[PDB]
Amino acid sequence: GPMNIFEMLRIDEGLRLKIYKDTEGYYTIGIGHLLTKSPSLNAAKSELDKAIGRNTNGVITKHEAEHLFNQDVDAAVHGILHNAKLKPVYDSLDAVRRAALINMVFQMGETGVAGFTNSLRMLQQKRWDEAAVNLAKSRWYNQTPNRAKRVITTFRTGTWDAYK
Amino acid sequence: GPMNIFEMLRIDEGLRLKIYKDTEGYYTIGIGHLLTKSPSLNAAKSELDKAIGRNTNGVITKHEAEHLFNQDVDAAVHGILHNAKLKPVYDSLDAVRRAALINMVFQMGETGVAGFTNSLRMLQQKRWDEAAVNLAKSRWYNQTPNRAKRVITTFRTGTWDAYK
Ligand SMILES: [Cl-]
Ligand SMILES: [Cl-]
Ligand SMILES: [Cu+2]
Ligand SMILES: [Cu+2]
Repeated sequence: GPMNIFEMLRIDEGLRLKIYKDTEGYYTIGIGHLLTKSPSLNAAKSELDKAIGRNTNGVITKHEAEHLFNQDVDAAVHGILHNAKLKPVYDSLDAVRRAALINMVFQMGETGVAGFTNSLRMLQQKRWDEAAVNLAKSRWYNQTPNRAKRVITTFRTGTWDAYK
Repeated sequence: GPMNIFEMLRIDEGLRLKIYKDTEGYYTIGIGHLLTKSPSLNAAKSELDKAIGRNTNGVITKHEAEHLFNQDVDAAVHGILHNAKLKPVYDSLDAVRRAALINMVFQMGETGVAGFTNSLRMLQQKRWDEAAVNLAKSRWYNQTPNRAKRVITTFRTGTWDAYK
Protein backbone atom coordinates (compact mmCIF):
# COMPACT_ATOMS: atom_id res chain seq x y z
CA GLY A 1 0.00 0.00 0.00
CA PRO A 2 1.21 3.57 -0.78
CA MET A 3 1.08 6.89 1.17
CA ASN A 4 -1.98 9.24 1.01
CA ILE A 5 -4.28 11.40 3.27
CA PHE A 6 -6.57 8.40 4.01
CA GLU A 7 -3.61 6.30 5.24
CA MET A 8 -2.18 9.38 7.10
CA LEU A 9 -5.33 10.00 9.25
CA ARG A 10 -5.75 6.20 9.80
CA ILE A 11 -2.38 6.06 11.68
CA ASP A 12 -3.27 9.28 13.62
CA GLU A 13 -6.93 8.69 14.57
CA GLY A 14 -7.10 4.88 14.65
CA LEU A 15 -10.27 2.74 14.52
CA ARG A 16 -12.87 2.45 17.35
CA LEU A 17 -16.16 0.59 16.75
CA LYS A 18 -17.97 1.94 19.91
CA ILE A 19 -19.02 5.44 21.18
CA TYR A 20 -16.13 7.06 23.12
CA LYS A 21 -15.22 10.51 24.52
CA ASP A 22 -12.41 12.27 22.54
CA THR A 23 -9.44 14.45 23.76
CA GLU A 24 -11.91 17.38 24.31
CA GLY A 25 -14.52 15.09 25.97
CA TYR A 26 -17.00 14.95 23.05
CA TYR A 27 -18.68 11.68 21.93
CA THR A 28 -16.95 10.18 18.84
CA ILE A 29 -16.90 6.84 16.79
CA GLY A 30 -14.97 5.11 13.94
CA ILE A 31 -11.91 6.95 12.60
CA GLY A 32 -12.39 10.13 14.69
CA HIS A 33 -15.95 10.99 13.54
CA LEU A 34 -17.43 13.55 15.98
CA LEU A 35 -21.06 12.67 16.82
CA THR A 36 -22.07 15.49 19.22
CA LYS A 37 -20.59 18.21 21.49
CA SER A 38 -23.69 17.60 23.73
CA PRO A 39 -22.91 15.94 27.14
CA SER A 40 -25.64 13.26 26.61
CA LEU A 41 -24.74 9.73 25.41
CA ASN A 42 -28.38 9.48 24.16
CA ALA A 43 -27.81 12.61 21.97
CA ALA A 44 -24.80 10.79 20.41
CA LYS A 45 -26.82 7.57 19.83
CA SER A 46 -29.46 9.52 17.80
CA GLU A 47 -26.72 11.18 15.63
CA LEU A 48 -25.10 7.75 15.02
CA ASP A 49 -28.43 6.08 14.04
CA LYS A 50 -28.99 9.03 11.62
CA ALA A 51 -25.50 8.71 9.96
CA ILE A 52 -25.75 4.87 9.60
CA GLY A 53 -29.50 4.54 8.81
CA ARG A 54 -30.28 1.76 11.37
CA ASN A 55 -30.45 0.94 15.14
CA THR A 56 -26.72 0.75 16.00
CA ASN A 57 -26.94 0.68 19.86
CA GLY A 58 -23.58 2.55 19.90
CA VAL A 59 -21.79 -0.18 17.86
CA ILE A 60 -20.75 -0.03 14.15
CA THR A 61 -18.78 -2.25 11.72
CA LYS A 62 -15.32 -1.44 10.19
CA HIS A 63 -17.04 -0.93 6.77
CA GLU A 64 -19.61 1.46 8.36
CA ALA A 65 -16.70 3.46 9.92
CA GLU A 66 -14.93 3.49 6.48
CA HIS A 67 -17.99 5.17 4.92
CA LEU A 68 -17.99 7.93 7.61
CA PHE A 69 -14.17 8.29 7.27
CA ASN A 70 -14.32 8.75 3.46
CA GLN A 71 -17.25 11.21 3.95
CA ASP A 72 -15.33 13.19 6.65
CA VAL A 73 -12.08 13.41 4.57
CA ASP A 74 -14.18 14.65 1.58
CA ALA A 75 -16.12 17.13 3.84
CA ALA A 76 -12.79 18.51 5.16
CA VAL A 77 -11.47 19.10 1.57
CA HIS A 78 -14.72 20.92 0.47
CA GLY A 79 -14.70 22.91 3.75
CA ILE A 80 -11.21 24.32 2.96
CA LEU A 81 -12.28 25.26 -0.62
CA HIS A 82 -15.46 27.03 0.67
CA ASN A 83 -13.60 28.99 3.42
CA ALA A 84 -12.36 32.45 2.24
CA LYS A 85 -9.23 32.29 4.50
CA LEU A 86 -8.35 28.54 4.04
CA LYS A 87 -8.79 28.22 0.20
CA PRO A 88 -5.94 30.66 -0.91
CA VAL A 89 -3.55 28.89 1.55
CA TYR A 90 -4.65 25.40 0.27
CA ASP A 91 -4.20 26.12 -3.49
CA SER A 92 -0.61 27.39 -2.94
CA LEU A 93 0.47 24.19 -1.06
CA ASP A 94 1.78 21.06 -2.86
CA ALA A 95 0.15 17.55 -2.79
CA VAL A 96 1.84 16.40 0.51
CA ARG A 97 1.43 19.85 2.20
CA ARG A 98 -2.35 19.86 1.30
CA ALA A 99 -2.79 16.55 3.28
CA ALA A 100 -1.28 18.18 6.43
CA LEU A 101 -3.93 20.96 6.20
CA ILE A 102 -6.79 18.41 5.65
CA ASN A 103 -5.56 16.55 8.84
CA MET A 104 -6.04 19.77 10.90
CA VAL A 105 -9.50 20.52 9.34
CA PHE A 106 -10.43 16.84 10.02
CA GLN A 107 -9.35 17.25 13.70
CA MET A 108 -10.47 20.85 14.54
CA GLY A 109 -12.95 21.83 11.79
CA GLU A 110 -13.26 24.65 9.21
CA THR A 111 -13.63 27.57 11.73
CA GLY A 112 -10.94 26.24 14.15
CA VAL A 113 -8.04 26.06 11.64
CA ALA A 114 -9.11 29.39 9.98
CA GLY A 115 -8.42 31.06 13.38
CA PHE A 116 -4.62 30.41 13.16
CA THR A 117 -4.20 33.42 10.75
CA ASN A 118 -0.39 34.01 11.23
CA SER A 119 0.52 30.29 10.73
CA LEU A 120 -1.74 30.18 7.58
CA ARG A 121 -0.05 33.36 6.18
CA MET A 122 3.44 31.79 6.82
CA LEU A 123 2.58 28.60 4.84
CA GLN A 124 1.14 30.67 1.91
CA GLN A 125 4.41 32.71 1.87
CA LYS A 126 6.31 29.31 1.62
CA ARG A 127 8.13 29.97 4.97
CA TRP A 128 8.21 26.31 6.14
CA ASP A 129 10.52 26.66 9.19
CA GLU A 130 8.75 29.83 10.54
CA ALA A 131 5.28 28.15 10.32
CA ALA A 132 6.58 24.91 12.01
CA VAL A 133 7.99 26.89 15.02
CA ASN A 134 4.80 29.06 15.32
CA LEU A 135 2.48 25.95 15.32
CA ALA A 136 4.15 24.50 18.49
CA LYS A 137 3.12 27.59 20.56
CA SER A 138 -0.61 27.03 19.69
CA ARG A 139 -3.25 25.37 21.98
CA TRP A 140 -3.53 22.52 19.38
CA TYR A 141 0.10 21.40 20.11
CA ASN A 142 -0.37 21.55 23.95
CA GLN A 143 -3.58 19.41 23.86
CA THR A 144 -2.51 16.75 21.28
CA PRO A 145 1.35 16.83 21.10
CA ASN A 146 1.89 13.36 19.52
CA ARG A 147 -0.64 14.20 16.74
CA ALA A 148 0.65 17.78 16.04
CA LYS A 149 4.37 16.74 15.90
CA ARG A 150 3.68 14.51 12.83
CA VAL A 151 1.51 17.21 11.12
CA ILE A 152 4.20 19.92 11.78
CA THR A 153 6.89 17.61 10.19
CA THR A 154 4.61 17.24 7.09
CA PHE A 155 4.10 21.05 6.79
CA ARG A 156 7.87 21.86 7.22
CA THR A 157 9.59 19.09 5.15
CA GLY A 158 6.87 18.68 2.49
CA THR A 159 7.46 14.88 2.81
CA TRP A 160 5.57 12.04 4.60
CA ASP A 161 8.64 10.95 6.69
CA ALA A 162 6.71 11.10 10.03
CA TYR A 163 4.64 8.01 8.93
CA LYS A 164 7.36 5.95 7.11
CA GLY B 1 -3.08 -1.91 -12.70
CA PRO B 2 -5.52 0.80 -13.94
CA MET B 3 -8.28 -1.77 -14.83
CA ASN B 4 -11.01 -2.71 -12.26
CA ILE B 5 -14.86 -2.58 -11.67
CA PHE B 6 -14.99 1.28 -11.56
CA GLU B 7 -13.16 1.60 -14.92
CA MET B 8 -15.30 -1.30 -16.37
CA LEU B 9 -18.53 0.59 -15.52
CA ARG B 10 -17.08 3.95 -16.74
CA ILE B 11 -16.69 2.33 -20.22
CA ASP B 12 -20.08 0.46 -20.15
CA GLU B 13 -22.26 3.28 -18.69
CA GLY B 14 -20.37 6.45 -19.69
CA LEU B 15 -20.54 9.88 -18.00
CA ARG B 16 -23.47 12.32 -18.49
CA LEU B 17 -23.77 15.59 -16.50
CA LYS B 18 -27.39 16.42 -17.60
CA ILE B 19 -30.60 14.46 -16.74
CA TYR B 20 -31.12 11.79 -19.44
CA LYS B 21 -33.52 8.84 -20.00
CA ASP B 22 -32.01 5.31 -19.93
CA THR B 23 -32.74 2.35 -22.32
CA GLU B 24 -35.83 1.48 -20.16
CA GLY B 25 -36.95 5.15 -20.29
CA TYR B 26 -36.44 6.26 -16.64
CA TYR B 27 -34.66 9.53 -15.62
CA THR B 28 -30.90 8.92 -14.97
CA ILE B 29 -27.67 11.06 -14.51
CA GLY B 30 -23.87 10.60 -13.93
CA ILE B 31 -22.43 7.13 -14.53
CA GLY B 32 -25.79 5.32 -14.79
CA HIS B 33 -27.38 6.68 -11.59
CA LEU B 34 -31.18 6.06 -11.55
CA LEU B 35 -33.07 9.07 -10.09
CA THR B 36 -36.82 8.18 -10.35
CA LYS B 37 -39.42 5.88 -12.05
CA SER B 38 -41.68 9.00 -12.40
CA PRO B 39 -42.12 10.51 -15.93
CA SER B 40 -41.76 14.07 -14.51
CA LEU B 41 -38.57 16.14 -15.09
CA ASN B 42 -39.63 18.34 -12.09
CA ALA B 43 -39.72 15.17 -9.87
CA ALA B 44 -36.28 13.99 -11.13
CA LYS B 45 -34.75 17.49 -10.53
CA SER B 46 -36.13 17.33 -6.93
CA GLU B 47 -34.58 13.81 -6.47
CA LEU B 48 -31.24 15.17 -7.81
CA ASP B 49 -31.38 18.26 -5.49
CA LYS B 50 -32.03 15.93 -2.47
CA ALA B 51 -29.13 13.62 -3.51
CA ILE B 52 -26.57 16.45 -4.04
CA GLY B 53 -27.75 19.09 -1.49
CA ARG B 54 -28.13 22.18 -3.75
CA ASN B 55 -30.22 23.64 -6.64
CA THR B 56 -28.57 21.57 -9.44
CA ASN B 57 -31.05 22.67 -12.20
CA GLY B 58 -30.56 19.31 -13.97
CA VAL B 59 -26.75 19.73 -14.18
CA ILE B 60 -24.07 18.16 -11.87
CA THR B 61 -20.21 18.22 -11.80
CA LYS B 62 -17.86 15.26 -12.56
CA HIS B 63 -17.02 15.14 -8.78
CA GLU B 64 -20.75 15.01 -7.80
CA ALA B 65 -21.17 12.21 -10.42
CA GLU B 66 -18.22 10.27 -8.90
CA HIS B 67 -19.94 10.44 -5.45
CA LEU B 68 -23.19 8.90 -6.80
CA PHE B 69 -21.10 6.32 -8.77
CA ASN B 70 -19.13 5.20 -5.63
CA GLN B 71 -22.49 4.89 -3.74
CA ASP B 72 -24.09 2.73 -6.51
CA VAL B 73 -21.00 0.44 -6.94
CA ASP B 74 -20.95 -0.08 -3.13
CA ALA B 75 -24.75 -0.76 -3.13
CA ALA B 76 -24.19 -3.34 -5.94
CA VAL B 77 -21.53 -5.15 -3.81
CA HIS B 78 -23.87 -5.19 -0.73
CA GLY B 79 -26.70 -6.47 -2.99
CA ILE B 80 -24.52 -9.49 -3.88
CA LEU B 81 -23.35 -10.12 -0.25
CA HIS B 82 -26.90 -9.85 1.25
CA ASN B 83 -28.27 -12.27 -1.43
CA ALA B 84 -28.01 -16.05 -0.73
CA LYS B 85 -27.91 -17.02 -4.46
CA LEU B 86 -25.38 -14.31 -5.49
CA LYS B 87 -22.81 -14.60 -2.62
CA PRO B 88 -21.59 -18.26 -3.24
CA VAL B 89 -21.09 -17.50 -6.98
CA TYR B 90 -19.25 -14.23 -6.04
CA ASP B 91 -16.92 -15.94 -3.47
CA SER B 92 -15.96 -18.70 -6.00
CA LEU B 93 -14.97 -16.20 -8.78
CA ASP B 94 -11.58 -14.56 -9.49
CA ALA B 95 -11.18 -10.72 -9.32
CA VAL B 96 -11.78 -10.05 -13.10
CA ARG B 97 -14.97 -12.20 -13.07
CA ARG B 98 -16.27 -10.77 -9.70
CA ALA B 99 -16.32 -7.35 -11.48
CA ALA B 100 -18.53 -8.83 -14.27
CA LEU B 101 -21.10 -9.97 -11.61
CA ILE B 102 -21.04 -6.47 -9.92
CA ASN B 103 -21.56 -4.99 -13.44
CA MET B 104 -24.77 -7.05 -13.93
CA VAL B 105 -26.08 -6.10 -10.42
CA PHE B 106 -25.23 -2.37 -10.97
CA GLN B 107 -27.24 -2.56 -14.24
CA MET B 108 -30.21 -4.86 -13.29
CA GLY B 109 -30.28 -5.08 -9.46
CA GLU B 110 -29.77 -8.03 -7.05
CA THR B 111 -33.25 -9.59 -7.70
CA GLY B 112 -32.96 -9.62 -11.53
CA VAL B 113 -29.42 -11.13 -11.49
CA ALA B 114 -30.58 -13.90 -9.04
CA GLY B 115 -33.01 -14.97 -11.83
CA PHE B 116 -30.07 -16.35 -13.90
CA THR B 117 -30.20 -19.65 -11.85
CA ASN B 118 -28.54 -21.91 -14.50
CA SER B 119 -25.90 -19.38 -15.67
CA LEU B 120 -24.95 -18.57 -12.01
CA ARG B 121 -24.61 -22.35 -11.29
CA MET B 122 -22.36 -22.66 -14.43
CA LEU B 123 -20.19 -19.74 -13.16
CA GLN B 124 -19.91 -21.38 -9.68
CA GLN B 125 -18.93 -24.73 -11.33
CA LYS B 126 -16.30 -22.92 -13.56
CA ARG B 127 -18.20 -23.79 -16.83
CA TRP B 128 -17.14 -20.58 -18.68
CA ASP B 129 -18.14 -21.40 -22.30
CA GLU B 130 -21.49 -22.95 -21.14
CA ALA B 131 -22.28 -19.83 -19.02
CA ALA B 132 -21.39 -17.56 -22.02
CA VAL B 133 -23.77 -19.46 -24.42
CA ASN B 134 -26.67 -19.43 -21.86
CA LEU B 135 -26.27 -15.71 -20.86
CA ALA B 136 -26.61 -14.70 -24.57
CA LYS B 137 -30.04 -16.49 -24.68
CA SER B 138 -31.46 -13.98 -22.11
CA ARG B 139 -33.61 -10.78 -22.52
CA TRP B 140 -30.60 -8.87 -21.03
CA TYR B 141 -28.65 -9.74 -24.24
CA ASN B 142 -31.60 -8.75 -26.52
CA GLN B 143 -32.36 -5.37 -24.81
CA THR B 144 -28.66 -4.31 -24.53
CA PRO B 145 -26.42 -6.54 -26.76
CA ASN B 146 -23.11 -4.61 -26.81
CA ARG B 147 -22.81 -4.30 -23.00
CA ALA B 148 -23.88 -7.96 -22.44
CA LYS B 149 -21.26 -9.13 -25.05
CA ARG B 150 -18.44 -7.40 -23.03
CA VAL B 151 -19.65 -8.87 -19.66
CA ILE B 152 -20.06 -12.35 -21.31
CA THR B 153 -16.49 -12.11 -22.82
CA THR B 154 -15.20 -11.19 -19.29
CA PHE B 155 -16.97 -14.27 -17.76
CA ARG B 156 -15.82 -16.52 -20.70
CA THR B 157 -12.10 -15.44 -20.77
CA GLY B 158 -11.50 -14.01 -17.27
CA THR B 159 -9.62 -11.07 -18.89
CA TRP B 160 -10.10 -7.33 -19.64
CA ASP B 161 -9.80 -8.00 -23.47
CA ALA B 162 -13.43 -6.88 -24.16
CA TYR B 163 -12.54 -3.35 -22.86
CA LYS B 164 -8.79 -2.94 -23.60
CL1 LIG C 1 -15.16 14.45 11.90
CL1 LIG D 1 -30.02 -18.45 -16.86
CU1 LIG E 1 -17.17 15.63 -2.62
CU1 LIG F 1 -20.96 -0.03 2.08
